[PDB]
Amino acid sequence: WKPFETIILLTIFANCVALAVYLPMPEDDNNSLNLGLEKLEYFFLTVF
Amino acid sequence: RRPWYIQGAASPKDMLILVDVSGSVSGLTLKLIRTSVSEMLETLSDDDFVNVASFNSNAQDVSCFQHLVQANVRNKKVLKDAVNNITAKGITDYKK
Repeated sequence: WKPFETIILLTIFANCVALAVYLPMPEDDNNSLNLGLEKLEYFFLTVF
Repeated sequence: RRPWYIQGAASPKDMLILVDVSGSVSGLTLKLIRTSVSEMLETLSDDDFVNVASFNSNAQDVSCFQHLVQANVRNKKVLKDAVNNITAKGITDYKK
């Protein structure tokens, strides 16, 4: 009943922006930013 | 591009073409890199030495040569025929 409808929502909006900056590269290539987002995905999964 | 011009315009060289065959260069840019290497080798006389390595998270030579060869007709032909076989896959690592 606390402002919980503004933190998990804020986290979902911060996580839908961590999917737009992902850059898909042809047939198994990767830069640094994608390797960082792969980590941040663990944080997001654990918070959810 | 004539032999006499290229030989009178610069002293002999030890070129080492270094192709990036990682995944990002796949598609059109690889079709262009093949033609570019094959047109670059065409500017080498018999006093120049050349070898075409490639790298994608792991660097290695592209043919059965392993060192610098003398860039005559047959060696250039083998390097040309070995460049046209490369494919793009992997991660880019410039240090190796």
